[PDB]
Amino acid sequence: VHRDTPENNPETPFDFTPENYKRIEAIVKNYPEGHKAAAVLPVLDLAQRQNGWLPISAMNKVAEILQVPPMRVYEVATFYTMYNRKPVGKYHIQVCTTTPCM
Amino acid sequence: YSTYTFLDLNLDLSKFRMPQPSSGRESP
Amino acid sequence: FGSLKDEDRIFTNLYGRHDWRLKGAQSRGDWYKTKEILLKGPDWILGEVKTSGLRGRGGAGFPTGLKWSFMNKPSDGRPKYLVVNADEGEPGTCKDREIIRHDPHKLVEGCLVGGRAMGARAAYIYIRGEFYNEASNLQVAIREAYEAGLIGKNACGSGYDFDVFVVRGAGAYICGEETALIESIEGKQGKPRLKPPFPADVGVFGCPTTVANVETVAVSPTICRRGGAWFASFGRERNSGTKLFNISGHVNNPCTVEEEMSVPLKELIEKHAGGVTGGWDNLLAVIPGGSSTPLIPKSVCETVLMDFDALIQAQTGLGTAAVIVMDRSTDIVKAIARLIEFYKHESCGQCTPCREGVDWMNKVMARFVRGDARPAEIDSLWEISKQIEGHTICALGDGAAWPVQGLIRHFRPELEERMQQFAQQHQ
Amino acid sequence: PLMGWASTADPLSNLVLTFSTKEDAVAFAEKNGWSYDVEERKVPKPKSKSYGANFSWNKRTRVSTK
Ligand SMILES: Cc1cc2nc3c(=O)[nH]c(=O)nc-3n(C[C@H](O)[C@H](O)[C@H](O)COP(=O)(O)O)c2cc1C
Ligand code: SF4
Repeated sequence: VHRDTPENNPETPFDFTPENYKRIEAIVKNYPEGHKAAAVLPVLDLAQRQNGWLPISAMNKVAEILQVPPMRVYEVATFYTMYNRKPVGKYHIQVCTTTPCM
Repeated sequence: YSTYTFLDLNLDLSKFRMPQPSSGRESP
Repeated sequence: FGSLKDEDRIFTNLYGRHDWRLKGAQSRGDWYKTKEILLKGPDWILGEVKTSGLRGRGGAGFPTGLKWSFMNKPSDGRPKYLVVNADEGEPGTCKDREIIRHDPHKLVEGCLVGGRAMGARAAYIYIRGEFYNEASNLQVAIREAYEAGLIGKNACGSGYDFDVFVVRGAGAYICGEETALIESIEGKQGKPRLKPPFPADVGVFGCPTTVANVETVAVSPTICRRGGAWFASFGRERNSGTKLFNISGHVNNPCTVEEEMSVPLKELIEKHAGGVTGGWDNLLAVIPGGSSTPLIPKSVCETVLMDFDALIQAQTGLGTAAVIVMDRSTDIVKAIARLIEFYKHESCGQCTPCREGVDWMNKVMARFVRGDARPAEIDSLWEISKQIEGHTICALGDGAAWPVQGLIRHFRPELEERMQQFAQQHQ
Repeated sequence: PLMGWASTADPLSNLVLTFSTKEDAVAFAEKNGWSYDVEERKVPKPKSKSYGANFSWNKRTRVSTK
């Protein structure tokens, strides 16, 4: 795997279902105001859910919602694991292999 | 068990019943 | 320690498991006396846990009793929160998620009854999203009670009540530290801060927070509900209480059990239920901690009680509260590499000792196991491990070497002969 | 105009003496008797830098992705 994008879907395009703009009212309601500025962890992942893997125009979209310069997103999606930047299948299966599982 | 649909979980009872918040500012 | 146990009765600190999962009046145990507790002055709860003095389940010392009556004594301008790990970082821990799975009604109380001591404002928990199903249900457990008017904003009977906001991670180790979690609760990338800013109770979300653990805030209400004089039951004048152990990797029926301190490992492993591998002649090479403690051989471990400071007597102690053992076929050198190959993937990567310093080992550990170029390396590889201690920010480095530091201790030859096994082979 | 070495007159052109201080600096221009000029030493502001002010409630200095 490599962490650079070869201009796949700069304009995919992508958008959220108008059923989802009523939840993002609730997420931001969690946090205090003015620091809000990152709900990114659910909000970026909810977008994975609506789609099933998020292209680069998904990473650019939430920035327009969250007003953070979108290297403060492309970063967070390349740190964690659960998000899948490339495409996937209908079932993405795991085999735990570790000292006990070994 | 409900793969999507965090909605009412987040937005039904939580939305009305998470008071106030005051949370202050932090304008900044 | 009394009778060298650590028994298990129906008198324990956890109410029920197979009885009732859903909501209600907390038919017998829970939510019993509340308005009397909270209506009395808050610092009555503070130091009232000292009758127990819980060391804490966060994998370390530093009894939970101090840090809450610790700073966060005053208050000035800015709110205080609660962040209580639900996460599991250590391989084979498993103690967590059993508390939440069949009995969530306890901890929402554990905060509310607990949070009043902090004088806090809101309640955050945190859970690895890798648990989708079980973690999804807490919201119901929140609602199924909170909706009844049990919590917030006055509930019940006080002028002080506040709700709990679940969150989630993804590929986290982040519970691997406080002063990381309070960063990735925020939405930055999670690189844990420096430990002494202002340690974790000054620099925080916007404002002072305290990072608790699961059964540190879980067992607090019931230990402030009754307490005693039974708060100190087992264990010596130092460590006292009854924690949970979860056995894994060789047994008859590896499963959790509530067991008090100072229990020897030779009766405990064999019990609950059997020893199903060789109770002896299976060589019983054991790991006290989950990932945080190196091996013990057949020596005094089996008579060595599980009391904390009893383990510091041996070359390593364990706060993780887990057990993994081995018998015969498992090649330790083969079975410890996939404990190290794990570390290389979970590390932040800021610090120069951790990053680029763990791989130097992990790249060589696939020499020994495979069997490959000559000794005198072992003598160096020890020094590397001796060379990362004060040099890293978080504990993940201080938890990086011990497995290798304590492999070179306790087994000399198993390596020495294998480097020959390929040496004679080359010939 | 043969190679491109840059040949030159001005037979001093490369000397750097090293003195220990100003009071004893000008000491050697007069005593040997030629004109001169002076510059001044510089050292920084005090200054005030504190980590741990980088996480702030209402302050405008709050870093991300450091
Ligand atoms: C790799 C690693 C993983 C950890 N995982 C957890 C964890 O899953 N849950 C937890 O409470 N603490 C974990 N910790 C340790 C935290 O320091 C601990 O939670 C924190 O000190 C709270 O301790 P206390 O609440 O018992 O006082 C981990 C530490 C490391 C180095
Ligand atoms: S060890 Fe060094 S790098 Fe790995 S996490 Fe702790 S601090 Fe960050």
